[PDB]
Amino acid sequence: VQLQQSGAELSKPGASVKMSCKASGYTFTSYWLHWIKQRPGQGLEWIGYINPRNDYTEYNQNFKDKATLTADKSSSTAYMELSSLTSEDSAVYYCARRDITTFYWGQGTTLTVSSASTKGPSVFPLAPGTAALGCLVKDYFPEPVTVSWNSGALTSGVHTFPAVLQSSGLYSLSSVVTVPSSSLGTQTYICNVNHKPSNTKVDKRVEP
Amino acid sequence: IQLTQSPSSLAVSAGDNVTMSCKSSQSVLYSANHKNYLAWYQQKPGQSPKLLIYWASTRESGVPDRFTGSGSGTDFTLTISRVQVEDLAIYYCHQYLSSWTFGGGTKLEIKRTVAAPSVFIFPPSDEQLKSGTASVVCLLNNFYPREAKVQWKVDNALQSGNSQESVTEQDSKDSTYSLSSTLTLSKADYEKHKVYACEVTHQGLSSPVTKSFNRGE
Ligand SMILES: *[C@@H]1O[C@H](CO[C@@H]2O[C@@H](C)[C@@H](O)[C@@H](O)[C@@H]2O)[C@@H](O[C@@H]2O[C@H](CO)[C@@H](O)[C@H](O)[C@H]2NC(C)=O)[C@H](O)[C@H]1NC(C)=O
Repeated sequence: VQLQQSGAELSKPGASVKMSCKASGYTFTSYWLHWIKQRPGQGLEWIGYINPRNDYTEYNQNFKDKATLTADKSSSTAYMELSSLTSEDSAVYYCARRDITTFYWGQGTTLTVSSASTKGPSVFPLAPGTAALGCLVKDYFPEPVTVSWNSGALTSGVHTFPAVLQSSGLYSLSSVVTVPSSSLGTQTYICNVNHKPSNTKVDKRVEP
Repeated sequence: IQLTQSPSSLAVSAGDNVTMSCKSSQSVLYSANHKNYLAWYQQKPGQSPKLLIYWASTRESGVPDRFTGSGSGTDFTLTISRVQVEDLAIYYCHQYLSSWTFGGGTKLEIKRTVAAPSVFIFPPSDEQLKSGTASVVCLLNNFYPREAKVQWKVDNALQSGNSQESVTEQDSKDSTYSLSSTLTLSKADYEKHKVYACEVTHQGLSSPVTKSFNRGE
């Protein structure tokens, strides 16, 4: 059994978006298909379900005007459309269903609603017995970025902080690591930054 | 059917016992098979929710025995015996009698002894300065508990409103936090002043710790 959800979604306010949930490994019409919203300060919230056998839908009252659930028997795929989007709709969304000895959840689809447009980060060095160094990963949209150090050869003492949303509507974060001061002249330190939405890749040497 | 979880958050040391409550506004006990349609999920930071228990008390495959679910009808309990550092997560209950409901979750934090932060200050880079904006960064490393304050000073003038902070999740091994504070100045303002300082307080510090630099030195 597998529930495969569609990729990350980006939307301007007031528009609508439609995400999918492809079911495999069982008879699609035999189980109701539920949708769940995960928003940072709102826990988990049930949106509603569709009975794929008959297309009957039932909604959480809080989503009766926001979500529209549909299903395609021939392709074993359920859909959720979210309309009149605002930043309050930014969240991770899941499809799920129950079984006799478990529950099956999709991997989730992330939705960001913003007036911002996709933009790669600028990467700036944070220059250094213990020394701290890092990289400032500034002014990107949407989330996420990934940061590694020395192509993964350096992991201990690394802290890559959660992004903050700036007043510009762009994100910024820093990644830091602590190393022996005595190592600065014998070991190179490089932050590897990747922002896949913009295909941005930056590998910056950080030196005192 | 409404679900109420308590407490909303708690901090418990490794090795100790944890009990958390989930109460439903209606019975989720199905008379035909005498099963409670209630489950427990564990959601670790950055991960999707993972099923721990179903039928109120049946462990999902792979779940260790230190997780125990109990209760019937409307009153349910999740117990974690001898909590381990890996058990840091938000725990949600879930009723599925027909439609679904989720509780508000109980955030389990790992309690440990107090640790004061180590502090580091970073000037803005020459490259960024070519762009009209200056970001000054201060790092607070490996501290507990989570609460701390960074006070920025520019030529001994207290700054307000032009900083943003971000805190890591608890370290998987030592349960400490780290924090970054970023001070945002125009390049014009940055080049008009000399002494840049971040003054740090934390409940483990007897007196504030200040790190500073002089622009261009
Ligand atoms: C933490 O709890 C353990 C386990 O006891 C519980 O007992 C049941 C009533 C139920 O609540 C289960 O979820 C638990 O298993 C305590 O360990 C027991 O300690 C007593 C006295 O030393 C001993 O006779 C038992 O055999 C122990 N049981 C196990 C499983 O080891 C433990 O003392 C508790 N610790 C604290 C600090 O409260």
